Amino acid sequence: HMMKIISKKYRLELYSMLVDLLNDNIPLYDALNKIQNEGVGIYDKNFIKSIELIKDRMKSNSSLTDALTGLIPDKEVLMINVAENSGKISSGIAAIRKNIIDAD
Repeated sequence: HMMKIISKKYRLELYSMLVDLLNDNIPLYDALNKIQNEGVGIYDKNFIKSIELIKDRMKSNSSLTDALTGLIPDKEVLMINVAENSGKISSGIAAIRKNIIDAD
């Protein structure tokens, strides 16, 4: 019932898989479906639920930036907004993933 930022571990896993699928020219929403369908029940119930949450928000909002607001840190939302505008989602997600990893 409460919106929480998706864990760093979940975001790293999600971003890495998304980069792979997006640069195979799979659309973002289709990529999310693929990750789920092939991930149950290899992945944890909560990881699958996190993808369902992203999908639900994409359906109920008018941009990816709005959909991810409240689900990823504000600094990552900002980079998603530039990527959405420039039409470089995959490379934007790749740079976010790099930042998380470099932070360690």
